[PDB]
Amino acid sequence: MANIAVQRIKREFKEVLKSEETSKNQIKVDLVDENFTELRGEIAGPPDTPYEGGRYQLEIKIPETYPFNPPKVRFITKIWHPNISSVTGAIKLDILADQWAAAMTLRTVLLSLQALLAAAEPDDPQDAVVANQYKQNPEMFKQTARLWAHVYAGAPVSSPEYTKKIENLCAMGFDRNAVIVALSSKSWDVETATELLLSN
Amino acid sequence: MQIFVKTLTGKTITLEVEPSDTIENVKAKIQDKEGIPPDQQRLIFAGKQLEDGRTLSDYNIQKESTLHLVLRLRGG
Repeated sequence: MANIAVQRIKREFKEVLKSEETSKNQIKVDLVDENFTELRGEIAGPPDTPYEGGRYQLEIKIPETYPFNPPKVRFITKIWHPNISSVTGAIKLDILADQWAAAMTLRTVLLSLQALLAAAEPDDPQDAVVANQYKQNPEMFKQTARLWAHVYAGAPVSSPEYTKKIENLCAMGFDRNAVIVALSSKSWDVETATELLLSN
Repeated sequence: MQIFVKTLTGKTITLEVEPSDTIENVKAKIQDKEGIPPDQQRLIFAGKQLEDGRTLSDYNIQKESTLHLVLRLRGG
């Protein structure tokens, strides 16, 4: 890579390593290749959110034009959030698009993603189905996000009323992961979730 | 020719335009008058949103017609 990009990523990688937030296990970044062009990120779910106790891994690709264009970031760990695709992990956030500034760093990108988890913007969604659930039934969204944090991100056990519906459909012979996606997507309507599973 | 643009706040924007002016041109004139960036501008006439590349005469917009300005993009 160009020297300006190598120096920036080197500096920013070490800043994260020595940061207060890494020492409190809030954020982390690790190398994948050798030329600093792909990194692996990790953030903790913010406290007092459904993601609390979960850890989320991030795919980070540094462009040849860095620092004048943002890193491409994607959620490896599946998450239930209006601004992150529950299928691909793609992120809708302005600093990763038009509001990137060259002064931004890996550290502030990681901290900004943690802030996004704590404060969704459902009117600028990446996942229309999740954003609709967030706005129409906040409590259902919260418990569903807690469930996904537990199942995919290592968070503590989620609510028992939702586990009951999961077991009912698993008792029908369906895969537990597909049952979770179907019930989450159908806002926990057992009948439409069953029909979706019966057509997979 | 003079047209009117109605806004959220009741304050009407008065513009001087030509029938051949494009919707993009109209949005540029609104930026000059009001400061609103064209990307945040949605123009409504005859119940439908007008697209930037077409002219006022294409939509049969004549003298003293009223357009509706809906303000939002901010699409992060």
